Amino acid sequence: REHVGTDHLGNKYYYVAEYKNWRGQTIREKRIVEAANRKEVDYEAGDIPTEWEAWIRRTRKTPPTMEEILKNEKYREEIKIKSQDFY
Amino acid sequence: EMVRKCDPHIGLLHRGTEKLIEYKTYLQALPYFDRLDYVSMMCNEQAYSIAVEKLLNIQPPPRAQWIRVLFGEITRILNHIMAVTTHALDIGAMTPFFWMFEEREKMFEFYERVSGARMHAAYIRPGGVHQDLPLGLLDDIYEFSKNFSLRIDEVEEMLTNNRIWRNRTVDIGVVTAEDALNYGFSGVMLRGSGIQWDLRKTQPYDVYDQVEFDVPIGSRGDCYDRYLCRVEEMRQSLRIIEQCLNKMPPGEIKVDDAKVSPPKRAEMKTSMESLIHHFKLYTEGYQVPPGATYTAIEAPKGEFGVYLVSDGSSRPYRCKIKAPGFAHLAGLDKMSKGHMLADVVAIIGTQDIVFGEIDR
Amino acid sequence: TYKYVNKKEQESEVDMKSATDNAARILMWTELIRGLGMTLSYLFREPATINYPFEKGPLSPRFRGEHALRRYPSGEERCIACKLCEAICPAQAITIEAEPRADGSRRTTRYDIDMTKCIYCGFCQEACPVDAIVEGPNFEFSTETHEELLYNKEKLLNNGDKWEAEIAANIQADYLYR
Amino acid sequence: ISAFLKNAWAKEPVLVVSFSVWGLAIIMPMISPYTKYASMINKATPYNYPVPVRDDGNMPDVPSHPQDPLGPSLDWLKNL
Amino acid sequence: MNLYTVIFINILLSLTLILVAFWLPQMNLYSEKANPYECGFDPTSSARLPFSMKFFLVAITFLLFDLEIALLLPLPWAIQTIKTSTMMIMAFILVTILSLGLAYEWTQKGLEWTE
Amino acid sequence: MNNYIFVLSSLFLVGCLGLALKPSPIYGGLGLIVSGFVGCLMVLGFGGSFLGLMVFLIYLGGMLVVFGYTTAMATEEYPETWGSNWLILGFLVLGVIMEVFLICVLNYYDEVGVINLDGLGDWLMYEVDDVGVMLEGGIGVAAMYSCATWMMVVAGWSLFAGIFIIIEITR
Amino acid sequence: MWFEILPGLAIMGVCLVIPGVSTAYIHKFTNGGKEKRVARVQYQWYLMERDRRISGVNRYYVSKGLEN
Amino acid sequence: MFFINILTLLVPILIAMAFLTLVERKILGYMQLRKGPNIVGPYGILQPFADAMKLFMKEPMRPLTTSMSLFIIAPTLSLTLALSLWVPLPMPHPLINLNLGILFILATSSLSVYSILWSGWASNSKYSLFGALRAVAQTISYEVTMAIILLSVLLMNGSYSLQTLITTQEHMWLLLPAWPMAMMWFISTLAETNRAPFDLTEGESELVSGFNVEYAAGPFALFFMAEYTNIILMNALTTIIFLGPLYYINLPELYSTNFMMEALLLSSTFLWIRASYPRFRYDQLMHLLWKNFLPLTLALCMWHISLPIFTAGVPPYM
Amino acid sequence: SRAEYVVTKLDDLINWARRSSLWPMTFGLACCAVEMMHMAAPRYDMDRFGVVFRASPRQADVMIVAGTLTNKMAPALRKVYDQMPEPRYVVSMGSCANGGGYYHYSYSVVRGCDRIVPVDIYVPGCPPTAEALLYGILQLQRKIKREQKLKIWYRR
Ligand SMILES: CCCCCCCCCCCCCCCCCC(=O)OC[C@H](COP(=O)(O)OCCN)OC(=O)CCCCCCCCCCCCCCCCC
Ligand code: SF4
Ligand code: SF4
Ligand code: SF4
Repeated sequence: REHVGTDHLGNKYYYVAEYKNWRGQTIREKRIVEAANRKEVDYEAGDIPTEWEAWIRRTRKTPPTMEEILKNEKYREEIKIKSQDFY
Repeated sequence: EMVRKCDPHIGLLHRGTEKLIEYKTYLQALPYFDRLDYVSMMCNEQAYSIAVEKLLNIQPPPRAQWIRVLFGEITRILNHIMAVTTHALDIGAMTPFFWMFEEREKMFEFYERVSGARMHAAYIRPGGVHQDLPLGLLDDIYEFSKNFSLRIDEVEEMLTNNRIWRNRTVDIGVVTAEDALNYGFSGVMLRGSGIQWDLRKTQPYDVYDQVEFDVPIGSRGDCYDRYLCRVEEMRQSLRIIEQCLNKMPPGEIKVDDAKVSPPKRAEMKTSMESLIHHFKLYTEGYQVPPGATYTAIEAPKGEFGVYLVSDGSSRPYRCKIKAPGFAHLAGLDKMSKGHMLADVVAIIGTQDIVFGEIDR
Repeated sequence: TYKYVNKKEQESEVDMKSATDNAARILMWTELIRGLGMTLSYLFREPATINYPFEKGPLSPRFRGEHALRRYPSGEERCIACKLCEAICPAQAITIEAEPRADGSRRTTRYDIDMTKCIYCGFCQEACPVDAIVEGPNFEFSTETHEELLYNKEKLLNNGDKWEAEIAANIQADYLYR
Repeated sequence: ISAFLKNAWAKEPVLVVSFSVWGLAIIMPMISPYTKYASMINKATPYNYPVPVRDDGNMPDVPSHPQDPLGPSLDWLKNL
Repeated sequence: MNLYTVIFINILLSLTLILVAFWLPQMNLYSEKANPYECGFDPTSSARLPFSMKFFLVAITFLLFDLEIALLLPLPWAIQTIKTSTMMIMAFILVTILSLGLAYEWTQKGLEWTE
Repeated sequence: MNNYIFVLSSLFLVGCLGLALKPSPIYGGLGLIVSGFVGCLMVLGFGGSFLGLMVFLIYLGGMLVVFGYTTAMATEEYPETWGSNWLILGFLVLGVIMEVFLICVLNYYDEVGVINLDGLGDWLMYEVDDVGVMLEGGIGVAAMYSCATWMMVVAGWSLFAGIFIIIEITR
Repeated sequence: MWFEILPGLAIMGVCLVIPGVSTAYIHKFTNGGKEKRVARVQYQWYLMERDRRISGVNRYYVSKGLEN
Repeated sequence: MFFINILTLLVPILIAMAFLTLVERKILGYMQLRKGPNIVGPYGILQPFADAMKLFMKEPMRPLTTSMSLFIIAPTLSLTLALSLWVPLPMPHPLINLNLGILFILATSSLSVYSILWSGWASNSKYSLFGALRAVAQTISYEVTMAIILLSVLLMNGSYSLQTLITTQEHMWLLLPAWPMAMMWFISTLAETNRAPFDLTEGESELVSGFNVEYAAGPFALFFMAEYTNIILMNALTTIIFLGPLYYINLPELYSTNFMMEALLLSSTFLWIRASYPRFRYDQLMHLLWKNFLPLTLALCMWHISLPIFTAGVPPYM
Repeated sequence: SRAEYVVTKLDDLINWARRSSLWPMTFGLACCAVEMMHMAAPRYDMDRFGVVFRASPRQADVMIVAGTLTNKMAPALRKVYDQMPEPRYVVSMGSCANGGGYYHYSYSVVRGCDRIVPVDIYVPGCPPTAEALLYGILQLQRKIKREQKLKIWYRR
């Protein structure tokens, strides 16, 4: 196992490559999350950063940098403003 | 439990596909063909593409043809896995379903990576394929194919020599060759009773004339024979996948005739002719010469045919899809004679049917 | 070329050893034991299931998901009411009504997609001349009432704003292939 | 007609084994040397009180005590 | 007393479970919910029409074989007999008769099913 | 525990009356299975184990076949239960009350001759070999294999010829 | 892996061992340290009845030795 | 105290069945390359109770065409017999020492068929009738050979009492003298429990559900509970008859533990087979039995009548 | 604390049972049934969440309308819904079922299953990804998690 990030929300991500255990069964590689809640029923869309989901689903090759997410927090918040001016 | 008479009552999935298509442009009608035989989507759309190209007098590029055959054979693996595994589940044996649906999931991954949709892809279009293969897809397909043999061998170890499977399938739903031809059966239904026939060989299309493979042929014309043919056909399709992987040629993916194929987006944002062509193609769509044609392909279920009628306008005049299951399931009453309800449950599987194509 | 799957072979292949082999196979359920062994072999393998909600399956840059309306980086809305997406949509889900704004530009007073009539084909993002309408990577948007699936312009623009970074990354990854 | 039996052993083994074990069941009791001992053991198993017999003086063989040497002995069972 | 007690407790447990099941859940009863089931389309006839049995001959043969099992069951006590020759001979005769009857019904295509 | 065997016998009479009123064969078979169970209990109370267990086993099989045949051949659109027809229901209740009245009448008229509701249960089991070993009905029924061999011969021939007879009848 | 089958199987095993142990211990406790006597035959029932009548407490398990 | 013994024999058995459901689902999952239940509690240990609750709290149904009497009786009878059959078993000391324990088991199990039969008739539906008549065929198959199998092993046991089997197998398993009988017994138990491959009385594919098509909620729960109690009971019967455990008069708990191990292994084997094999066609089931098991079973019955006589090994009565 | 507290906990237990064990009926009408099968497949494994398929509507809870709802089919779907025992829920998957979908303007297709039955969760797509259907199932579990039936009775 490895740690990769602990976002603002609280979720903790891990990366786990391929290893073969006692008899060498060959456990397959994984990209996992550990959420703010450990109950599946209580999982709602948007509980995960949109950027982080990408690396979880392999669309994004390498893990995000928290600053990269921080920028996304900027643009998203104030993009709704600049469109109010430009009618 | 003797079945005296079988009276199928179809049409419970009829949606007026053929009438709807008359109000949609040819490209607008392409997605309808994904919805027909929903376990052989790419083969269906390949049939439609071949028909429309025949009418237009246009020829898809070599790389497009090779990709189309590659994904047609992958789709055949999908359909044959579905048929064999759901037949096994219907009989009673259940583990092969999960074992091979894992592989089906991997194959849907390939589908999505090349098209963006797991199924109902709408990838193969008249004039070639929508987009070129993403980098690495061929390597991943090779990795899948190099191991699919173990999975198929394990399923065969499960069912082929099983005494229970042999008792529940062998000598069930015997169909003679002459009756097969007369009733109009096609594909594996013919090749199980022993008629030597396969459109990929007798009436080649695409690059099928340049790929080498064997056509499994039955002997006793029963459910066991047909199941064996389906398994061996999956093996032959793996062979063809290897050939295509080694024979993929370089070039473009859609006919470089912007009056039938949409222009590249980058060019569309620079060249006036490309912009006009993009506009008219995605609005009015290309115009097909007045004519009528019938094209058939060896879809994983059988001979999938479309009888397209064009009146010189951007919209088709009449599109009649020959589902290979429509002729098959009609012969259910003939096949299930002197057999009990369990044997009927089994015979339904061998016909290898999806009511999407049956009802259209 | 053909190959018989189940051709009957020889009827005269008769020996005491062979008859004993056949009788042993019949009486001792040899093939059945072999199948049991195969199933046991499977038992001890790694399960292939993914802990779904906290581990999601692979998705490519070309994934066709929830339609979204992008914005120009300044803040301007990219869509210029060309209506090609409406003209091409196979299922006739998009309905657009546009007017000339004060400046004189094209802008859509209403842009509505009926997501219960949409077939997620992607022909809209295919034919959008300014890359305005894009089908985002999102796939989780099941609603509790039918009226929430009738997306409107505000909902689409909010989706675009929310998924801008990933939509942008996928577009950069894919545009060469397009 | 060895071919008939041998083809039977190849195609319908169950009937062959059934008939063979049936024949063995019929035969073995005659062949076996221990068959005699079954009835002797069953008689030995003493399930009723051995009613004594009045001693009239004309009964040499019948014993007067269980531990006397006379009468039936079960050593043949003791080391059967 | 003990067998009665245990079986009565079993009966009471089953009945209590049935009563809980029938008196706890909320009940909404209407005709469509209460009508028979046939795979989505209403029934075309009653379920009490004659339902021909294709194994009637083997049903009656099962009666006869059950009675012959009846004749066989005393063997564990019988084997304790002192007339072992007679016991074994009679048991062999009975089993042979059973086998020959089965063989006749087999060769007369009796164990097969009518069509 | 004194009225145990009498209660079992009365329940047997009730079951047999239900059978006599000839309801639909399905419910007749149900009542017959109940009667067989009651008879098994009666035999066990009298101390015979094998015989009672034996009727139970044999008749579970027999009434299974009876079920098969009745549902294949002896069926109406509206099978009639005991309560389906007031005629049958009234004669069922009448049988119960009349049998009770007869029991009371015999009790009063002669308290010892036939029914003795006084001292009921006193005269069940008469003698027992307290120190005996083999007394169970299994040994007696095993006598067939040693002494009453003619009996088993006739029974076995009955079954053997029965096979041929049913084959030809059903032909 | 396959280790996760074992939990429920452990609950199985405990619930299937409890009956035999429980009945054995109850028999010993309620018959005074000796496992319940079995009356397969009228002779054994007679012996048990004699023991009950000789106990003086009307319990067959209460035993009397040479001291009596 | 007998009531405490009743509780200690019933509550653990009901719990064992409850968790047998979960064990089946998880073993099938891990054998099909999936994880099976694993959310409802740690490793899915609460799933059986969750499902039991849901079933007992879902509406119970009384279809208008049903014979309410038998419709309510048959499930109750099924559960009653399922629980009752556990009574005579020696593990090692039985709750109720019946001299004719095996005959008791045979009669009660044979009565269990009437639950299926009456339920299928009372449902007054076509699929229910199909299921009832298929149950008729299954019984006609298994019983005739079951009885002879038990007789053949009893000729060496010496008596019909189950407790005698422990002393008989004090030195070896009955399996070694009679593995041929044991395999037919195993397949016959498979058939009797209506379990796969012989899962015809509820063939979810052919018939949506057999006898239990119109049964929902608690009644259906009772049928399922009886089924999975009978599975454990038959595997226990096999463990006792053949596969004899170890008896050391000083250490009964050793017998108890060995019995639990062997019964658990065989019950798991049932699920193993379920996942491995397809289903029979009930005609083929009947032919299998009558035309393969029955001849060999009869021949072995004669063989085992002979063997005591010509080996001078007749067992002791008592 | 109060009868309200005990009733709330009882309701929580009720809903925990119902949501942890919900058995979809084997209903599938078109392509979308294939994605339902994949959701059943090993990779996602519905059983892991306690979800298991049952054939008889009498023994089901949730009806997953997967595929187009043709006019000919509508009566059968309505009757199987009615024959399901209460409490019962309806999950609509795919455009075919949420609305008319691709075939919305056709003469045979009923424009949405919600017209024939009361729907609980609408899962969009064409076909909705197996992952999407799994998310819809979790949403239905949340819906059950908030029920307050016993509380509403006690306050009633
Ligand atoms: C020394 C002198 C005296 C010696 C006496 C001894 C003589 C030797 C006797 C040897 C014979 C042993 C008994 C064998 C019984 C087997 C019956 C049989 O022949 O097989 C029947 C069937 C085979 O299939 P089928 O082709 O239909 O048979 C007819 C062919 N014409 O086979 C089947 O029924 C299989 C279908 C059911 C499958 C059920 C799944 C079982 C899975 C394997 C179980 C493994 C564990 C078994 C052990 C259990 C232990 C308790
Ligand atoms: S994805 Fe296709 S069906 Fe959906 S809105 Fe876009 S063009 Fe229309
Ligand atoms: S195609 Fe693009 S620019 Fe044209 S109307 Fe649609 S979203 Fe706007
Ligand atoms: S919603 Fe789309 S994928 Fe699903 S059945 Fe309909 S056309 Fe096929």
